[PDB]
Amino acid sequence: TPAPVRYPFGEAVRLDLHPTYAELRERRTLLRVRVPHGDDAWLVTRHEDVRTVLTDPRFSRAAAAGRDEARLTPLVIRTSVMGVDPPDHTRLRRLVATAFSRRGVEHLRPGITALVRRLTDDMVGQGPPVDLVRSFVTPLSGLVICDLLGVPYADRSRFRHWLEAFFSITALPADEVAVRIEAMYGYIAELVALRRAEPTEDLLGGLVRARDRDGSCSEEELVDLANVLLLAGYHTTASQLASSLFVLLTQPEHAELLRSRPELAPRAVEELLRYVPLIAHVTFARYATEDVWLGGTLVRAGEAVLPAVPSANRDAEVFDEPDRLDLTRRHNPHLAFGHGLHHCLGASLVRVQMEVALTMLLGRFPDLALAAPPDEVPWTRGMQARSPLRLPVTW
Ligand code: HEM
Ligand SMILES: CN[C@@H](Cc1ccccc1)C(=O)N[C@H](CO)Cc1c[nH]c2ccccc12
Repeated sequence: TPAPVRYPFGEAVRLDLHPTYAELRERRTLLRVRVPHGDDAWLVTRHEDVRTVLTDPRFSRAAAAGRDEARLTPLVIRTSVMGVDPPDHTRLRRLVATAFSRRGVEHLRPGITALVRRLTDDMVGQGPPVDLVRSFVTPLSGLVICDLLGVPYADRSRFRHWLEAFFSITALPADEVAVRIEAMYGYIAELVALRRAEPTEDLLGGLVRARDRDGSCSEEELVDLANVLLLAGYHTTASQLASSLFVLLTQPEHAELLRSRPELAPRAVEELLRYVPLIAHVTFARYATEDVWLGGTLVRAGEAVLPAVPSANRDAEVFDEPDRLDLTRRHNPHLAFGHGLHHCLGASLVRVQMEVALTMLLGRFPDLALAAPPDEVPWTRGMQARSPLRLPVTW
């Protein structure tokens, strides 16, 4: 194999993609790389190629649990349904699929709408400037994931310390990663226990009933599944909505487009998912289980592949002018939610939260503008997802 290049190519800066990704797409080759932790891997960068590795059966995600997973984090993270192949993946997803369907999530829109109203009610009285990350983006995603799952949002003062340890690359040392992670796995266990004595009318309550009277999941599958849903809803969604708000407030000709044309919103939400590079670098690695050829490379059974999803979302062979934001694109086959088997489970819930919050922010602050130069806005350094630390605005 070729000499392995360091990966990452550098810290992810704001929302800029490193130039090597585009050259790799043009080269039509995988790149053998050397990551901060785990085995070496092949970096995958073309929309066509990232689709193959995300979902082809010959590329396994279970096979990486019996390995020191190529990865960017110090510790291997438990990814629940995201770390298993079928039939374990089937068995487990079916337990949460109906709650996260488009029809299932449509019922949450009246209350998501009303929260966005109560949150925007408060910027009005508070007055500029407002930190949109603190006063809006985090209360919205944080209160909508906790109310669906059953986690007390009023418990955020203890478990949002622990959520950062799952997303750290260089922000925390590995000993502080290991300890916050077990703090979280013991807070989840607290909640599972409080519901065998006191059944709840929430997603966690229904998962505990599902392990107890059906045995449809082991107890660590139970606690992992619930650990991962609050991971994704409380922080991954806030990152994307905080970064989409950066893209509109710094390219303010697109905020003016969508504000004058709110019917664009479902298209505007999709393109903001294609165009924002939410994943700092790569998604979860897969290991070949037999020999697959792609990207001018015979990947042998047992080798890793790292899918660089943000790069696939700029593939000129799929997206006309992929580096220009076009909030009005009609067909958007982006991979910002994954592809095939592991396609993002809260897809519909991210969309609804994003349609509502963008429509009302733009509708209700028609001259909303950043209260700093775009480059004076601070960004998450060392983290697995990209996000602005604060987002001061005025109107
Ligand atoms: C803007 C916010 C989000 C983004 C960008 C996002 C992105 C993704 C992506 C790209 C994948 C596929 C990963 C891969 O194959 O490597 C994925 C899988 C998944 N996502 Fe998220 N997600 C978001 C919010 C959420 C929310 C709110 C939930 C649940 C409450 C969620 C739960 C999941 C689950 C459970 C999986 C694994 C599904 C399976 O393995 O069948 N995500 N997500
Ligand atoms: C290489 N995973 C990185 C990058 C990433 C990948 C996908 C989405 C967002 C960000 C990460 O931050 N992963 C975070 C932090 O561990 C956890 C996570 C994100 N999506 C998940 C789905 C199921 C279980 C866990 C997760």
